[PDB]
Amino acid sequence: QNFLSDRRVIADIVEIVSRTNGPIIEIGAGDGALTIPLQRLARPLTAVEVDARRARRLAQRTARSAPGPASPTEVVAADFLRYPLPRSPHVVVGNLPFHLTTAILRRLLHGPGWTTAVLLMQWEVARRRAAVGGATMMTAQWWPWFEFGLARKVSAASFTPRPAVDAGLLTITRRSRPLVDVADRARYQALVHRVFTGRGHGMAQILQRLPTVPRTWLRANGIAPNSLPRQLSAAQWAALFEQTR
Repeated sequence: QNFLSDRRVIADIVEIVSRTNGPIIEIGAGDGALTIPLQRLARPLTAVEVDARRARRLAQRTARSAPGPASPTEVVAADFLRYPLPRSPHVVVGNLPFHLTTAILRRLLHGPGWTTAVLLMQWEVARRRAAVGGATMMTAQWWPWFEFGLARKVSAASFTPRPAVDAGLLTITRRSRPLVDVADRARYQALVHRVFTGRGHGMAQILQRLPTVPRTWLRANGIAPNSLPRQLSAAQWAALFEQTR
């Protein structure tokens, strides 16, 4: 949709991806703005492009710049939302269509194997996922399993055609030691939803009006009674879940 035309952003993404290890899967491969540079990292690479005609053209481009038939990126003409991710370690890299960002993020967050994701998306979504100015409900809902980092802002002028809003480069890393067991994910995410939408002014007031916490719990866990849900850390949410489960 909005193809990346700024080579400096390509350099920045390749720099981040170069510090990771293992196979790479790229979403929204387009004409190969990131695929060709990632292929030069000499690691196994799969490039996913939903437009079959464009994917056929990309397969010719990757093959031409590859060492040769004996040594080789796999180009897949598929919708990433239907693409089965391997259960083995890999890194995901993508330039996401802005209207599909939340759906692709949910697909990845529920998916297996990937240890790092490097994703280009809307600046406002990337800021919220990385908890800039505080966490949002969706960020806190996934924090026991993943960490999020805002690598850089990317102007709408870095794409052709230009999108209506600016973009952000977001990194996501799968925690090797989850803070909450994956089997308790639904119950954990429901608790987070309940606190972010509960009535009351400050954590002390919100936790009193919920159907689940000792009077001494907040301050014992380093939480100011007037604090907002967006100010809690991942460890504090995991401790609240352990307390109310």
